[PDB]
Amino acid sequence: RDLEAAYNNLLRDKSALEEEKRQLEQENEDLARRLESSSEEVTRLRRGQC
Amino acid sequence: RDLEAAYNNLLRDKSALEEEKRQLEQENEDLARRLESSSEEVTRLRRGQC
Repeated sequence: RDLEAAYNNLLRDKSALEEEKRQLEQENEDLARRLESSSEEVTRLRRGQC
Repeated sequence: RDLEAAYNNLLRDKSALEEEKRQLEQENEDLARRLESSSEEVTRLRRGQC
């Protein structure tokens, strides 16, 4: 199936990478939100304590 | 080029996805590091260390 097959094997790889990308985006946005929340806690504490 | 063009478009997509995944992995590690630093600063502040 040479060229047909090679195309279908690339479709499968692309789907695999797209899923990995989706996982990393979801995890990075969670980390980014938690960082900003931690940063806001730092400045809030410092405003009241330092 | 129907099949030939579709194949080459996928070659391009795969190459772009691999680079986006590496970028995302880099930013994942950077976010985790910054989040860990922030969390330690919150801990210091909560025990009175400005």
